[PDB]
Amino acid sequence: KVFGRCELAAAMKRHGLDNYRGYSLGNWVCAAKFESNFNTQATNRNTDGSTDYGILQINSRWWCNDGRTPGSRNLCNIPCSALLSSDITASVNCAKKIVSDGNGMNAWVAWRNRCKGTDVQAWIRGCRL
Ligand SMILES: [Cl-]
Ligand SMILES: [Cl-]
Ligand SMILES: [Cl-]
Ligand SMILES: [Cl-]
Ligand code: NA
Ligand SMILES: [Rh+3]
Ligand SMILES: [Rh+3]
Ligand SMILES: [Rh+3]
Ligand SMILES: [Rh+3]
Ligand SMILES: [Rh+3]
Ligand SMILES: [Rh+3]
Ligand SMILES: [Rh+3]
Ligand SMILES: [Rh+3]
Ligand SMILES: [Rh+3]
Ligand SMILES: [Rh+3]
Repeated sequence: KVFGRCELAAAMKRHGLDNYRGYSLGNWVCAAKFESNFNTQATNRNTDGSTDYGILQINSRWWCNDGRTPGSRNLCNIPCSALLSSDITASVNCAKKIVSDGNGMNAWVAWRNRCKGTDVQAWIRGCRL
């Protein structure tokens, strides 16, 4: 599913991402835009053989099992395919674990390079939140 911007904002808010670990909703929407273009089915192979999955491009190196990332972990205790669902629950729950792990949203390289220090509030402007 390809979310609308405000549609995704509303779902992220309902699932408790607004101000989670101090990150305002616009941070999460901006991250999703540049990670996946709001597409839950987005996948991307990393150089090390791991793969990023879903609207927040969660990596199989640490967070989910895809059966083809040798030596990797599954810290969210989910198949990576769960991260491709039209329902964003699994991605949100796993994102909460990632953002809590020490480096905050710097875990998402696209957030660090394209969202951090920008006017992220712009990403939720106009939405009935
Ligand atoms: Cl947009
Ligand atoms: Cl914001
Ligand atoms: Cl694996
Ligand atoms: Cl932080
Ligand atoms: Na894994
Ligand atoms: Rh808010
Ligand atoms: Rh708030
Ligand atoms: Rh990657
Ligand atoms: Rh890499
Ligand atoms: Rh496995
Ligand atoms: Rh397996
Ligand atoms: Rh399995
Ligand atoms: Rh649901
Ligand atoms: Rh839902
Ligand atoms: Rh502004």
